[PDB]
Amino acid sequence: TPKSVLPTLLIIGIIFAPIGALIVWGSGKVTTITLDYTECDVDAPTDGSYQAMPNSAYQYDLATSSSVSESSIASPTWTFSNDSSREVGETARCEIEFEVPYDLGPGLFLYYKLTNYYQNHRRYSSSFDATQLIGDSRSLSQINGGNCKPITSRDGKPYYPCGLIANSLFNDTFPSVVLLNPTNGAQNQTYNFSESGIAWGGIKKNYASTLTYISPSDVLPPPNWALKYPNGYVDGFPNLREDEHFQVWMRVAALPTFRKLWARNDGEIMSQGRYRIVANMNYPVKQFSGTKSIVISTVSWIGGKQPFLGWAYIAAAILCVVLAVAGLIRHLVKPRKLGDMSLLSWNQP
Amino acid sequence: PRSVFIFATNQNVTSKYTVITFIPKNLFEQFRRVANCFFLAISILQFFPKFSTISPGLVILPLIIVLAITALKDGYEDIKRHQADHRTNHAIVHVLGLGWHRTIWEDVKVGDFVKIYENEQFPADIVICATSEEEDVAYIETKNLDGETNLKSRNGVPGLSHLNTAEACAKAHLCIDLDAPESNMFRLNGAVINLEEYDEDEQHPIHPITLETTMLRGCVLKNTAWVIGIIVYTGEDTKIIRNAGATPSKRSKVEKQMNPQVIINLVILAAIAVVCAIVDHVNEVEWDRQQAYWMLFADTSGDNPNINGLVTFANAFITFQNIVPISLYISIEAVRTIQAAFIYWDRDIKYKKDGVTTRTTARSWNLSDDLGQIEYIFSDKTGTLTQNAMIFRQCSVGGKIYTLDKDLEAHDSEQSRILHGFFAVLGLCHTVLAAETEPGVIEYKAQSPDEAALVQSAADVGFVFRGRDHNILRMSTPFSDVSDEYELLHVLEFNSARKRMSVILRKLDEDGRIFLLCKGADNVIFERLTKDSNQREMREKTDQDLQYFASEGLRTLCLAYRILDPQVYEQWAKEYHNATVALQDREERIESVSSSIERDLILLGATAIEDKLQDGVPDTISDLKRAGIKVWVATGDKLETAVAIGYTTNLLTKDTNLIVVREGRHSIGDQLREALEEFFGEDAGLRTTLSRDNGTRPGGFSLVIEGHALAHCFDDEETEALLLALSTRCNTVICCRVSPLQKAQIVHLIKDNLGVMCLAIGDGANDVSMIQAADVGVGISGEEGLQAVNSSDYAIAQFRYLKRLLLVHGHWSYFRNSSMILNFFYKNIIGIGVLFWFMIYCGWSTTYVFAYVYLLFWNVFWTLVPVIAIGLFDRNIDDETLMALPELYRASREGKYFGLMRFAYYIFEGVYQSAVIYFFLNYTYVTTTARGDGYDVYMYEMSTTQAIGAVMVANLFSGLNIDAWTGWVWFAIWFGPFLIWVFTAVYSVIPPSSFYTGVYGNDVFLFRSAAYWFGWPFVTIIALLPRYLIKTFRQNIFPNDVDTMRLVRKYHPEVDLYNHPMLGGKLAGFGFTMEEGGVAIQRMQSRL
Ligand SMILES: *[C@@H]1O[C@H](CO)[C@@H](O[C@@H]2O[C@H](CO)[C@@H](O[C@@H]3O[C@H](CO[C@H]4O[C@H](CO)[C@@H](O[C@H]5O[C@H](CO)[C@@H](O)[C@H](O)[C@@H]5O)[C@H](O)[C@@H]4O)[C@@H](O)[C@H](O[C@H]4O[C@H](CO)[C@@H](O)[C@H](O)[C@@H]4O)[C@@H]3O)[C@H](O)[C@H]2NC(C)=O)[C@H](O)[C@H]1NC(C)=O
Ligand SMILES: C[C@H](C/C=C/C=C/CC/C=C/C=C\CCC(C)(C)C)[C@@H](O)[C@H](O)[C@H](O)[C@@H](O)[C@@H](O)[C@@H]1OC(=O)[C@H](O)[C@H]1O
Ligand SMILES: *[C@@H]1O[C@H](CO)[C@@H](O[C@@H]2O[C@H](CO)[C@@H](O)[C@H](O)[C@H]2NC(C)=O)[C@H](O)[C@H]1NC(C)=O
Ligand SMILES: *[C@@H]1O[C@H](CO)[C@@H](O[C@@H]2O[C@H](CO)[C@@H](O)[C@H](O)[C@H]2NC(C)=O)[C@H](O)[C@H]1NC(C)=O
Ligand SMILES: *[C@@H]1O[C@H](CO)[C@@H](O)[C@H](O)[C@H]1NC(C)=O
Ligand code: BEF
Ligand SMILES: [Mg+2]
Repeated sequence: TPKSVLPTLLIIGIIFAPIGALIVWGSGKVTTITLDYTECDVDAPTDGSYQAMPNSAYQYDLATSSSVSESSIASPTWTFSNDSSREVGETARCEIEFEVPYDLGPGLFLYYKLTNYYQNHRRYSSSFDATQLIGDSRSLSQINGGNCKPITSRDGKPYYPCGLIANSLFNDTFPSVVLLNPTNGAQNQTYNFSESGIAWGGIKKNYASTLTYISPSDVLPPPNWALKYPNGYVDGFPNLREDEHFQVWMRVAALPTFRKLWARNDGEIMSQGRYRIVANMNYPVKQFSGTKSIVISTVSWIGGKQPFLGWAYIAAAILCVVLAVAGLIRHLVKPRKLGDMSLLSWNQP
Repeated sequence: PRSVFIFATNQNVTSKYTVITFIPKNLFEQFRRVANCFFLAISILQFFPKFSTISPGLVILPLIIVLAITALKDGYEDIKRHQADHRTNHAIVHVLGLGWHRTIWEDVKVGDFVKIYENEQFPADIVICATSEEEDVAYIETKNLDGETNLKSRNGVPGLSHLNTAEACAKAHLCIDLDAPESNMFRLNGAVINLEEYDEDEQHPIHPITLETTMLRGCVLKNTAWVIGIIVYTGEDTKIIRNAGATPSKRSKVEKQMNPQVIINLVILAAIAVVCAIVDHVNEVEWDRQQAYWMLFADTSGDNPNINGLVTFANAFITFQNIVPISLYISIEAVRTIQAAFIYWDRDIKYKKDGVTTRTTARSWNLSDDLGQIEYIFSDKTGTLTQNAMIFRQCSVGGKIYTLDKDLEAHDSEQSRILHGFFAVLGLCHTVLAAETEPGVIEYKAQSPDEAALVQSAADVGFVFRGRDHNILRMSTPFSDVSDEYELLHVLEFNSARKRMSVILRKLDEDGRIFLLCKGADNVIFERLTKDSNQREMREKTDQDLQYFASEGLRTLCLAYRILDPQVYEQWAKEYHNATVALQDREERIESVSSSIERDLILLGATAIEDKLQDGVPDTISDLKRAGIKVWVATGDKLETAVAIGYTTNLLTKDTNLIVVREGRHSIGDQLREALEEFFGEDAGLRTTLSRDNGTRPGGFSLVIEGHALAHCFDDEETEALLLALSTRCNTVICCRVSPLQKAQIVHLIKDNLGVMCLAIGDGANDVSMIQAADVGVGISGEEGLQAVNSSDYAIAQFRYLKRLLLVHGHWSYFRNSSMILNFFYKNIIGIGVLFWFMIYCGWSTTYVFAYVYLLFWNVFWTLVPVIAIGLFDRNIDDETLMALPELYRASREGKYFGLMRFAYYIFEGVYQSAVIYFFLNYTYVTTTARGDGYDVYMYEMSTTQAIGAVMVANLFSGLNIDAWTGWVWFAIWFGPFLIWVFTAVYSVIPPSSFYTGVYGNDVFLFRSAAYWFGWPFVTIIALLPRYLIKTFRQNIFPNDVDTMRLVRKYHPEVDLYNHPMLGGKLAGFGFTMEEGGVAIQRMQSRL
């Protein structure tokens, strides 16, 4: 039997090693820039100047082919401005200037990372009404008794969209990413991140553009959407189908530390230089010891930068080779005859 | 008492359930499984609106299905029992109604008048009233212990006067004084009194009723003419039913061992729930102090913490309910039913004799795995190890053996004269009646099988017995029609230690020679001869011949001869007549008379009768003893017959020393203690139990104990402990003359003091009680009322069928059931473990990582067929090897296939594999997109990858755990994962308009992702590598007998199992039956 076991271990190792090497190579072909702007409210200058961000507020994950080092890149700088004369959703702005060490090929994606955000909690994970979202006819009793608890209705007017997931929509935007030192002339060049296509095309069908059974004045906006819809849905129902940030948010994340796509670019190259990114800080996460970050990453054949599977394959291959070598040594030392009869119970002293 | 005038209803009622009360008792016996209580609690909890997941009806549906399936199983079993009982309570018995009308065995209360004719059973206990032969005597048969035809004399004065039906109608002789119904089969009392009968004092005479007058229920098989009687002690007060017992609800040892495993799983689930509740409560209090987005609006009476901690407790019990799956018991029941069907359909345990076929039927559809753990077998002797057929085999005439007589009979040789005398003694010294219904046949109706066989052999090989048409006997020698006068009988009836029987006779010819013909045992007759020198030589030759007869195994009678002179004949006739009326010590007087007449005899030869056992019994017993099963004999027959059968069945080998314990002189406990001290004194472990003749050659010890000694042992406790020690320290124990209750007591003694599994096999009411008292009861179908068959769990027709049944079916069933249960627990632990390992990362909120469809169909679709295939078709070794090598039964008998250690190994394997799956795939999916399209990683991508990996791992683990392999194994193992893959492919394209489905687009997020395609195979390989290595190294380093034999058969098919130096070449008297007084005594009065 071990004659059919040792070659199995050798084959497993010899097949696993190339797969792990390929996964590691693909992960190393990816560049990730992380910018933690959670503490920009209090730790950033408010006079218009730029101060270097703390070493724990940013993390560069450079490609294996990069000729520069992590410490060689200049530290990003940030500034804060909280002015009440701007429109709602853009009063507080955090402008972060960061350097891209090398040209990042087409396929640049912009994410926001939330830490200590338990979307997988039982109360939150199921706090939505798919029947109401799809546009079907739901009565007050049905929505009250549905899975949308505890945000179901008030004063006889149901919430649309109801539930904890919709109420906690991430209302922090990153409107502009601008290059500060363009080589091709001009004072600055705006990197055109597009908010279209950030969600798969089938997520739209889960939601309806409008409701044909309740007038907009008979629907209450979610409690945390009050600052966005002060007097309610006075301009028609929100188009939950044509907006993709809502669809991205509604997809429950597996872990408390998760990244959700916010704008993308698929046909431009981020040239080497210094880029300024503006974040409209509107979603507080400091209350529950949470942090919000900005993640800019490319994509390889495996997706993001995660070489864990490749190293697991390599370790498995090494373990299998060691076990096969030990088994071969043991078999050569004391080879045993298969199907003997001297070790039976009756054929022993 | 009764005092019936011309009580207990009727019917055997062997049905466990009743139409009125079936649901309650069935539900109780189903809820004796603990897991059913847990399922009911979970369903009741889910009835509440807060904990509802799908619907109350669909939640209750699995439990209702389990209950309905088990109820239908039990109902089919009890319907078979009802049919078997109705075959008994709808026979034909003629009861008076001025004619004898047919009845149905039910319209028969105490009283009545029953005519039973010949060769049919009794409806209840009756009191003899009249019979057609003489003195109103009748005859009985076996099935109530013993193996000879008994006799019942008369009722005394009520005898006669009732020949026709009109006398029965016109007479109201009743008001019997019947005592209380007792289980003992040796005591009855009463008095007919009669309504119209007066003595000299104008009082109604008392007519005692004893056992010699009554005849019990279920055992007559009457061998005489019609008999009329009065039904008394009818119904459940009969001896047979009272000695029987209520039908038990037997359960396999595997279920009794499964209960602690279910309790352990429930404790683990409770610990998980407690940890989840505590951590969730602390986290929710913290997240409510600082208003998190997932804890908003937590101020109501049902959504605040504390209440949320209790809700998390309940949701933890609901989420991990598969740690004790409900599909486990349905699968177990179906597999056990199909195993019973396999037992039924086996053609090697199917009997076909005289045009009727008797398959082996499993009365209890469970207990199949119980057959594989048998350590003690308690077997009846008569009808189970014997065919109840006596065949004459060899005869010794002086010096010459026979196995030629016509050539020998030269009418001039002295050997011819001795042969003539021998056959005359054989054919004339007999209390046998000859019937002239058909000329030439000369039907012989004998009271003993030995006498019938001897007379038939004498007729077939010469001297034919004509009959007793008058007081003068006749004989048919093959020369002419001779006849000789019949003098006074001198039958000792094999009683009062008189192992002999003599018949004084006379010759009708002018010679008028008085000759005494005597037959008896070896020692008595040999010591009872006149040996000067020539009879000494004849005696030594006959002793050598009889030793030869006993060596092969035969029952031997020594014939004798004597010529009485007329003077001594008349003197002894006068002495016998005087001693006939002696009042005090009449037995002593007749013993002295017998000694006086038997003063000198001339030897004629000896016989040799074989008690034919069932075919294959010695080989079956040898194979069972090789397998390690200790076989005992519990029989109601006498000690001599039991020990002879034990010698002939290889139960008692020639190298065993017999410890015979019987009541007499020394006390039973003292006898056991002395036997232990004198035969097992050099035992270290004996002293732990000590804290309070005859034999052949050293090399082993066997115990023979009678019923009275067993009663004295069971009365107290010290004697019971001594008996247990001696019986466990002996090879085999033969229990002779035991009541049904004593058989049950022996079985209970072993099963309770030792705790070992027991099997009981027999074909009678005593066997009925013994069968009900054991773990597995086996009945033998022999057209003997079918009572043992009706009360058993398995019905076989031969002992060798028991041998195969155990060795192959029990071993296979135990192996399959153990593997199936362990794999079921393993796969459910895999699913629950993936859920739990996610619960580590979710804040312990009891949330399903998987989409609920993947957990809902975990046992219905993903993992069902590998478990069913293991439970039905898995074979550890082929049946030829198991039949050829009974020593392979050790693993099944010692319980090395099912236990807590194997359960723990499978549980921890599942825990480790689930940890590998979840953790590796989680750290794989800790990324931004997992594909080149940039779309985020949401929970259900990782969940579906983990679910597919878990299904693959579970199915391939079950596949690795199968010794046999064919196409069907591949079909099952890849039918599970095929179903999950196709379901993931199709379910993820259902548009949201048709159904929400929760996982729309996973066919794009998984089948186009490197994470999925490189995570599920890596997870599978890493999870299954330890099992593969462990199995290989266990089979190649620490191998069992079964594994080694499987390798030998696979690689060396040319090895002959039966005759191989290391495999097969190592292989690893007197008897006579008599009625013991009665009609023979009444024969003396008639011939006086
Ligand atoms: C971007 O998004 C973020 C979050 O997604 C937005 O921030 C949220 O904005 C909401 C709207 O302004 C805030 O809700 C309001 O909060 C005030 C005061 O807060 C306290 O109020 C109560 C104490 O006085 C009490 O309220 C309940 O809180 C929980 C549920 O909310 C319950 O469990 C609890 O038991 C209380 O019953 C809390 O202590 C709060 O801390 C309230 O007064 C407001 O109430 C008014 O509006 C509601 C609407 O439905 C109405 O019923 C009331 O009658 C009243 O008129 C309102 O709830 C929210 O606190 C805030 N969250 C955070 C974390 O900042 C942000 O505005 C948004 N920005 C943009 C630009 O879009
Ligand atoms: C219809 C099916 C089950 C069918 C039962 C009917 C069976 C007929 C005979 C029994 C067959 C089963 C296995 C044996 C296969 C052979 C008959 C041996 C070929 C489902 O309807 C069943 O109900 C599912 O098994 C689940 O619904 C349930 O078992 C689920 O398990 C769990 O863990 C959940 O708590 C419970 O929801
Ligand atoms: C930007 O400034 C506004 C007001 O200048 C802040 O809003 C106030 O936040 C405090 C928090 O302590 C509350 O007590 C007040 O009720 C809020 N409103 C007003 C009118 O003062 C806002 O939080 C600032 N944005 C930040 C810090 O990111
Ligand atoms: C983002 O889009 C803008 C507008 O389409 C681009 O700006 C143009 O860049 C070209 C290249 O030098 C100039 O000739 C045009 O005059 C610019 N137009 C305006 C309105 O400024 C910009 O280059 C794009 N960014 C990237 C990285 O391709
Ligand atoms: C880019 O340049 C234009 C014109 O020079 C200016 O109006 C705009 O504010 C700049 N954007 C920045 C510096 O982010
Ligand atoms: F042969 Be048993 F004693 F019925
Ligand atoms: Mg019997």
